[PDB]
Amino acid sequence: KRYVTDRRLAETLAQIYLGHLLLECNPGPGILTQALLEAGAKVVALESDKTFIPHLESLGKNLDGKLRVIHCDFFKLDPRSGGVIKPPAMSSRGLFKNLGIEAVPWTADIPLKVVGMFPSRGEKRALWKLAYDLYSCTSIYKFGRIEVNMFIGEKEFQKLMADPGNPDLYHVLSVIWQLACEIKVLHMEPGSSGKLYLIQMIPRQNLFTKNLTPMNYNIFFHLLKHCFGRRSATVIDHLRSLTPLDARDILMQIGKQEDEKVVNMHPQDFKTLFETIERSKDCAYKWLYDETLEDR
Ligand SMILES: [Cl-]
Ligand SMILES: [Cl-]
Repeated sequence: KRYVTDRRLAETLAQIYLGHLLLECNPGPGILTQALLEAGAKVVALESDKTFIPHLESLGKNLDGKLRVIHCDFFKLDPRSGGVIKPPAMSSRGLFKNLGIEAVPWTADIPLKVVGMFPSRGEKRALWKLAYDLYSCTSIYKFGRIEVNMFIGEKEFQKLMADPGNPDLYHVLSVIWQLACEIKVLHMEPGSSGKLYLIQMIPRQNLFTKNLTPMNYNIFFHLLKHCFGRRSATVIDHLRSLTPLDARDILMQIGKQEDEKVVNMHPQDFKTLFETIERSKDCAYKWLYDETLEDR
């Protein structure tokens, strides 16, 4: 996987993350773990690979920093469907209970911070998994607006931050994550394998509204996947397969013309579109949701 192995980078990250409890994912050799402890951090190591645990546990006995090491793969917590039957893969409810982490309301301040690096070849998969957890307020997000800082490769970073201003890279996860979080680059590291961006993902206090909730976000995801399935088409073309309501009237309410294209819609335009349909009255039904669309 990806590991912080450069001492100078580790010292830089420690100042970023300190300047509250820290969950470090896949510390590996523990160069960042040691830098965090030297800097005075309180760290819980979630290490997926057992072979690194002896040295990590050696670090906590001898350094002036309370360290707890758990054999836990953060990216396998609370499988979206499955039986929780894997030693390294666990439930966040059981982990957070053992760690004494208490849930707080969505509106409250950040209870906890998670830091690490996305897997080099599972970035989209991980972003989808976290997005489902976030919008549903399950897994770690059952406990509040968890701050997540993750290194990501440049290609997926540029796609995540794209919008109508850069249409060629604009896709479903761009909308999902820009609505969910204010995303900021905390560091950029040039590695032999390509540029890595450390992005800070703090869930927005105002993500959820009267009409976008943890109970109906899946309909919103369906709208987005449907639209970006034919990204060059008009929004009205897609709406005719999404809602029985008058698609032209809907678009007018959000200030868009009939010929508006999917790729010209900003993330907030999609949110207002979804809320506008949800708002409508005297309707036996607002959506034609009858199919499961793949995560792309
Ligand atoms: Cl229509
Ligand atoms: Cl409905």
